[PDB]
Amino acid sequence: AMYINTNVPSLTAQRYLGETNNAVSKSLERLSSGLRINSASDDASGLAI
Amino acid sequence: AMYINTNVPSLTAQRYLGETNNAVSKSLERLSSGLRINSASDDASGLAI
Amino acid sequence: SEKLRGQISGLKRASLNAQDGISLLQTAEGGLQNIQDMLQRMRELAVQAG
Amino acid sequence: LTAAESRIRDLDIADEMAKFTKNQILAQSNISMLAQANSLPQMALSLLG
Amino acid sequence: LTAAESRIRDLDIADEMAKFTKNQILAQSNISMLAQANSLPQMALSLLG
Amino acid sequence: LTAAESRIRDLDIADEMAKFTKNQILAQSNISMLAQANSLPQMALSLLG
Repeated sequence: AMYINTNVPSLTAQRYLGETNNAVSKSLERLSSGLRINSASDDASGLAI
Repeated sequence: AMYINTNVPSLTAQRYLGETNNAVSKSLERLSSGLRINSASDDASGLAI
Repeated sequence: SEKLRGQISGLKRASLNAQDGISLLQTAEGGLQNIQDMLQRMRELAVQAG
Repeated sequence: LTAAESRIRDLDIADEMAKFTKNQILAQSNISMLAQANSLPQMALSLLG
Repeated sequence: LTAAESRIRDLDIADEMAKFTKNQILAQSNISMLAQANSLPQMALSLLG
Repeated sequence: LTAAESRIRDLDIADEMAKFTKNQILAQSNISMLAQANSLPQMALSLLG
């Protein structure tokens, strides 16, 4: 059954592209910094040590 | 025999088109996701492993 | 003719009800998947300590 | 939810187009039979006397 | 174990591509045949009338 | 603050493209149906008499 106004695969692909791009940005940040931890959220216990 | 409002071949074509569209949608979802199983219904035994 | 018409109408209504049913289970499995994703991170940070 | 909701928006274009064509075909037969029926009565009677 | 787990990740992309291509080819044939099936019989009958 | 502020500049280009294609493809159907609607009325009554 064909429809119109029903482009769901576009939505799913957009979502997955979102996760891919966010992961790419995070890895870019990490390698450019050259530090494991960065920020304060990646690990909760390494900061104090 | 020629009738009016007996378009059975139209119904057959519509059915086959429906299954074809469903197959296309599932294949597109799978290859965009890059995963075999996805969801919870493709395989019932691989999820726990 | 009347009996066949009634059966056709009933079959169409059941066909609609089927998809009406399937949508709800799709929503439920999405929610369960999110919960399952959270639980494993909990277990990982659990094995962290000790 | 946006997938579920957009299942009561429009039918397949195929069956609607089929119904459109079928009614279009049948209306012309209706009109032609109306014309012939209108021409029928008095023409076949005025020669009685 | 990471080698073992990455055996249910996704199919070798070639076969999924082949499935996509075949289904995409078959859908258009379905659509064309549906169009001709809609076209033929009612026009033939209207010609008869 | 430059990260926070430019979260309110523009959407992803993907959904804008999707809506554009959707509306552009629906406009042609509107035009065709309007043409047929204008075609039907007087041609169907001219042969009444």
